[PDB]
Amino acid sequence: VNKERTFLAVKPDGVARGLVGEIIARYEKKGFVLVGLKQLVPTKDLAESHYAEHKERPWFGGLVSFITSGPVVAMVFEGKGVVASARLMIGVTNPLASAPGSIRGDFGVDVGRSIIGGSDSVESANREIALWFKPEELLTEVKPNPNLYE
Amino acid sequence: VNKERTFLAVKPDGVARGLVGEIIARYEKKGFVLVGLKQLVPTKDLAESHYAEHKERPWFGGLVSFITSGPVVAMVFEGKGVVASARLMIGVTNPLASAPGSIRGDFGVDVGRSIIGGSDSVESANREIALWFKPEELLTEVKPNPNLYE
Amino acid sequence: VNKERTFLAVKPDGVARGLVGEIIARYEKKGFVLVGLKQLVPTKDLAESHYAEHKERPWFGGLVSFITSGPVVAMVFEGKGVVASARLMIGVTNPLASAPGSIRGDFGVDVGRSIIGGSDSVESANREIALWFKPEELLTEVKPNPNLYE
Amino acid sequence: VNKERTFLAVKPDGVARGLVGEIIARYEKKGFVLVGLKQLVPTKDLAESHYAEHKERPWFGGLVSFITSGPVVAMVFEGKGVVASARLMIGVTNPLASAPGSIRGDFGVDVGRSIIGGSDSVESANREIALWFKPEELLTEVKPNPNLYE
Amino acid sequence: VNKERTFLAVKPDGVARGLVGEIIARYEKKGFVLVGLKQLVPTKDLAESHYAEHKERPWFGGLVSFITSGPVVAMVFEGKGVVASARLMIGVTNPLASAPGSIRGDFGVDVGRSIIGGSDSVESANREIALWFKPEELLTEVKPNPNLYE
Amino acid sequence: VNKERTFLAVKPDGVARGLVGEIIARYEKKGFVLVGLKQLVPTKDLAESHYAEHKERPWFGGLVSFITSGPVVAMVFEGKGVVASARLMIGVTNPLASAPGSIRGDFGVDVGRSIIGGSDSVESANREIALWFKPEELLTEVKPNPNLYE
Ligand SMILES: B=[P@@](O)(OC[C@H]1O[C@@H](n2cc(C)c(=O)[nH]c2=O)C[C@@H]1N=[N+]=[N-])OP(=O)(O)OP(=O)(O)O
Ligand SMILES: B=[P@@](O)(OC[C@H]1O[C@@H](n2cc(C)c(=O)[nH]c2=O)C[C@@H]1N=[N+]=[N-])OP(=O)(O)OP(=O)(O)O
Ligand SMILES: B=[P@@](O)(OC[C@H]1O[C@@H](n2cc(C)c(=O)[nH]c2=O)C[C@@H]1N=[N+]=[N-])OP(=O)(O)OP(=O)(O)O
Ligand SMILES: B=[P@@](O)(OC[C@H]1O[C@@H](n2cc(C)c(=O)[nH]c2=O)C[C@@H]1N=[N+]=[N-])OP(=O)(O)OP(=O)(O)O
Ligand SMILES: B=[P@@](O)(OC[C@H]1O[C@@H](n2cc(C)c(=O)[nH]c2=O)C[C@@H]1N=[N+]=[N-])OP(=O)(O)OP(=O)(O)O
Ligand SMILES: B=[P@@](O)(OC[C@H]1O[C@@H](n2cc(C)c(=O)[nH]c2=O)C[C@@H]1N=[N+]=[N-])OP(=O)(O)OP(=O)(O)O
Ligand SMILES: [Mg+2]
Ligand SMILES: [Mg+2]
Ligand SMILES: [Mg+2]
Ligand SMILES: [Mg+2]
Ligand SMILES: [Mg+2]
Ligand SMILES: [Mg+2]
Repeated sequence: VNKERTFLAVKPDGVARGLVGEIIARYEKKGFVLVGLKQLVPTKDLAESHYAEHKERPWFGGLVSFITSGPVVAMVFEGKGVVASARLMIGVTNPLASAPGSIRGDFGVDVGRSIIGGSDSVESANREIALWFKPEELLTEVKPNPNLYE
Repeated sequence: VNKERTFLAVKPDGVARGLVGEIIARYEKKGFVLVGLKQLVPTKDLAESHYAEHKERPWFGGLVSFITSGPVVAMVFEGKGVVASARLMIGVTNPLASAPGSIRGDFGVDVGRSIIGGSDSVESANREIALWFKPEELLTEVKPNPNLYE
Repeated sequence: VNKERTFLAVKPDGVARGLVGEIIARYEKKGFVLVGLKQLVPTKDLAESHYAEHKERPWFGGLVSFITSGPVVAMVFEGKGVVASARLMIGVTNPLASAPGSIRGDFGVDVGRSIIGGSDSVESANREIALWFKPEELLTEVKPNPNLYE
Repeated sequence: VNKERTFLAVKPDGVARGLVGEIIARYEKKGFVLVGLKQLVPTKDLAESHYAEHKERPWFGGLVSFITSGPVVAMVFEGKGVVASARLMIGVTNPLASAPGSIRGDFGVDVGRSIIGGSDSVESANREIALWFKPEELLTEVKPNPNLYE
Repeated sequence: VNKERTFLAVKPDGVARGLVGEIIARYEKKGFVLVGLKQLVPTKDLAESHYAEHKERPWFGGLVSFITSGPVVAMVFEGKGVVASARLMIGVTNPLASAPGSIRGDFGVDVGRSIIGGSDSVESANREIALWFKPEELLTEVKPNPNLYE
Repeated sequence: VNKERTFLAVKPDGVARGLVGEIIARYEKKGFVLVGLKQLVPTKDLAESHYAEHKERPWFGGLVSFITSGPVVAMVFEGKGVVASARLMIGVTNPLASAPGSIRGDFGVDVGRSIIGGSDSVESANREIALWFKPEELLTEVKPNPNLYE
C-alpha cells in the first residue's frame, strides 16, 4: 500500500538544462522517498525496452536516439499512490497542455523535449524499475515518516 | 465584501515539517492580509469543537488526538473571497488528488497528514475564528492595499 | 509554427508590487524566448487601443486610467503555441478563480488588479505587438534551443 | 545546550511588505524550532521597554513611534547558538552593508526599515522573550531532532 | 538621497541562460526601483564606449565582440546607495571568488561569462545610463516607498 | 582546465531532511556538471577509507557509524575550480559559523549534522571519486557550455 514504487527519469533535455535538482526536490517535498538513484547514458536496448509499447509508432525511432543521446538521471520513489501522483506532478503528454505547477507545465513546450518520463501504472512501474535498477541498488527497510503517514 | 475572513491552521504535521513559513508566504503573496496569528497546543475540547461536524465519524477520534498531539499555528486571513480561495490554494481533502501548485498537492500524500486545515464556508469561518481567537487578538482597521484592491 | 509570438504586459499593480522578475522568470523557465522588452508609462491612446474591444464596457474607463497610472513592463515572447500557453500560465479573468500555480492564481484577488495582461489569440497578439513595439525593437534571427525544440 | 532561545520580531515594515512567511521559513530551514509566535500591535510601554537600551538616542522617539505604528509578528526560536546565528542570518545594522543571503541584505536599504529585529545576546533574549511572551504562550516540551542534533 | 541610480546589464550569457527574471527580482526584493528597462543587441560603438576604461586590455576586443554577440537587457535602478549595493549583490570580478548569495557566486564560474555587469561608481553610472538610455526612456516621477524609506 | 572534478556527498541527515534536490540544483545553477551520481548505504570500509584522515579522532568511530547509518547520495561535479568553489558553497566546518547563502549556513546547526561533505583538494577529490565511483559510472564525454565558458 504505502510501499508502492514508481520509476522516474530526467530525460536528456532535462539533464542538459540543469533541472535535475528541481525535479528531485519536488518529489522530496511531496513526501515520496527516493529508493533508487543514478545517472547514466541509456543504451539503445534500454531505450527500446523502456518504450517497447511504442515500437510501432512513427516517432519511436526519434525517441530512442534522443533518450540515448545524453546522460539521464533515473529515480525510484516510494509512497502511497506514488505512481498516479507522480504523473499528476509531471503533467500530461503535451507540455503546452500541462498545467502550471506541473513539471512539463512550468518547463516544457515540445512533446519531444518532455523533460521527465515516468511510469503510467503499477504494472509498468514494476517493469521499468526492474529494467533500470538491479535489486541491490534499491533501499530495503524503508520506515514510514510519522509526519507523512498516519 | 473585501473584509471577509477565513481561519487557517497549520496542522501538527505541518509544523513538525517546518512548513509554517512556506504556507504563510503563499497567502501573503496572494494578497490576503494576516489579521490573527499564534502557535499553541490545541486542547481536546478545541479539537472536537473545530471538527464537531465530524463527531460521529469513525476517524474523528484519531483526528482529535492528532490535532492535539503537537503545536499548531493558527491564522486568520482577510480579503475578497478569501474563504473559497484559501480552499483552492489548499487543494482538496485527499492530498494525492490535490493538484500541483496547491499546498497539499505539493506537500501531502495522506489524508491524516493534510498539513493545513481551513474553513469551508463563511459560516464555518466566523465560527472557527471566534473559536480560536479572542476579539482583541485580531486587527481592526485594516486598510485595503491600493495595489491589491480597486 | 515555433516562431509564434505573444504580447505580455506587467500591469501597473504588478510593477508596483515588484513582481516583474517573477513573471519574466516564469516565462523563461517555460522555454519561451523574450524577443521584445521595455518599461514605459502607457499613454491614454495606447491604453484604449490595446483594449479597444472593450470600449463600450462600463469599466473600460476605469481600466484605461489605471493602465496609464504608472509604469508598465511590456514583453514579447516567442515559442510553440506561446499565445494560449501564456494565457494558461496567467490564469483566467478572475484572479480568485485562477488556479494555484498560475500568475493571477498565486498573486491576485481583484479583476481590476490582474497583475499581468496578455494576448488571447494570434490575431490579437500580432495587433498588440505591432501596437506596443516597433519592428527594430524585436529580435530577428532567433535560433531554436536544441534542448527545447525537437 | 541546544535549548538556547532568542527573540525575533519582524518590524511593521516587514509585515507590510508581506515578508513574514519568507522570514519564518529561513529559520525553519536552519533547523531552529519556533517555540512562540503571535501577531500584535506593540504598546508604547512595550516598545520603550524593548529598546530602552537606546533611551538616549535622537532617534529613540522615532523608533518607538514606528514600532507601535502597525502590527508586528513576535517569534521565539530555540536551538544551538540560535542567538548569534539568528543575528548572522539577519545581517548587520545597515541593510546596505548587510550581505546577500542575509534578510536585510536581500530585502532592506534603510536602517529605519530594517525588516526584522533580534536579540543580540542570551541575556537580552531572556529579557525580550519574558517581555513579549507570557510563559503560557511558550512551548514547554523542547524536543530535539536527530537529523539536526547528534 | 534615495534618488541615486546605477546601470545594470545582464550580459549575453545571462540572457541565454534565462537568468533575466531571476536577476531583476533580486533587485526588486531589495527595494530598488526599476526606472529604465529594455532589450537590445549592443553596437560596437556602444560596447566600446561602455568599457572604454579597458581599451588597453589584451582581452578588450574579446569582451566587445562578446557583448555585441547577442541580446542584452539593460536596466536602471534607483535607491539609497544602489550603486555600491548593486555591486555587492553582483559579487566580485571572479565568479568563483564571488560568495554564495551573490549573482555571480550562485550562477557563474568564468570571468568571461560574468552574467551581469554594473556601474562601479555614481560617476560611472551617470555616464553609463546616459550612454544606454535616452531621457525619455527613464522614469521621471521618482516616488519613495514608506515601508522602504522613513 | 575546466575539467577539474570534486566529490560531493550529502550525508544521511541531508537525505533524511529531503535536501538532496535542493543541493544538486545549487551546483547546477553555478554551471557545474554532474558527471556521476547514485544513492547507496556506505560500508564501514568505505566510510573508514573516506575519512581515514581523521583515524586519530575521538569522534572518528562516531562519524563512521553515522555515515553508514543511512542512505547517502554521492555526486561528482566537474568545472573550473569546482573543488574550492564547492567548498565555498558548502560553508565551513561549523554550520553555525557558515554564512547565509551557503548550504550549512542555511540548513545546519550541528557539526555532526553537517548535511553535505566535500573534497577539500584536487588530490583528495581524485582519491574520493575513485573510492566512491567506478570508472564506468563516470561521464566520459566532458562537454563545455559556451554560455558558461569562453
Ligand atoms: B506517449 P508517451 O509515453 O510518450 C513517450 C515519448 O514518445 C515521444 N513522442 C510521443 C508522442 C505521443 C508524439 O506525438 N511524439 C513523440 O515524439 C516523446 C515522449 N515523451 N513524452 N512525454 O507519453 P508520457 O507517458 O507522457 O511520457 P513517458 O512518461 O516518457 O512515457
Ligand atoms: B473532511 P474534512 O474536514 O477532514 C477533516 C479531517 O478528518 C480526518 N479524516 C477525514 C477523512 C475524510 C478521512 O477519510 N479520514 C480522516 O482521518 C483528517 C482531516 N484533514 N483533512 N483534510 O476535510 P477538509 O475540509 O479538507 O479538511 P479541514 O480543512 O481540516 O476541515
Ligand atoms: B476581459 P479582459 O480582457 O479584461 C481586461 C481588463 O478589463 C478590466 N475589467 C474586466 C472585467 C471583465 C470586469 O468585470 N471589470 C474590469 O475592470 C480589468 C481587466 N484585466 N484583466 N484581466 O480579460 P483578460 O483577457 O483576462 O485580461 P487582459 O489580458 O488584460 O486582456
Ligand atoms: B542599533 P540597533 O539596535 O537599532 C535598533 C533600531 O533603531 C533604529 N535606528 C538605529 C540607529 C542606530 C540609527 O541611527 N537610527 C535608527 O533609526 C532602527 C533600528 N533597526 N535596525 N537595524 O540595531 P540592531 O540591533 O541591528 O537591530 P534591532 O534588532 O532592531 O535592535
Ligand atoms: B574588470 P571588469 O570591469 O571586467 C569587465 C569584463 O571584462 C572581461 N574580462 C575582464 C578581465 C579583467 C579579464 O581578465 N578578462 C576578461 O575577459 C569580462 C568582464 N566581466 N566581469 N566580471 O569587471 P567588473 O567591473 O566586475 O564587471 P563589469 O561590470 O562587467 O565591468
Ligand atoms: B573536519 P571535517 O573533515 O569533519 C568531517 C566530519 O567529522 C565530524 N566531526 C568533525 C569534527 C572536527 C568534530 O569535532 N566532530 C565531528 O563529529 C562531522 C564532520 N562534518 N562536518 N562539517 O570537516 P569538513 O571537511 O568541513 O567536512 P567533510 O567534507 O564532512 O569532511
Ligand atoms: Mg509513457
Ligand atoms: Mg473540513
Ligand atoms: Mg483581454
Ligand atoms: Mg538591537
Ligand atoms: Mg567594470
Ligand atoms: Mg573534510
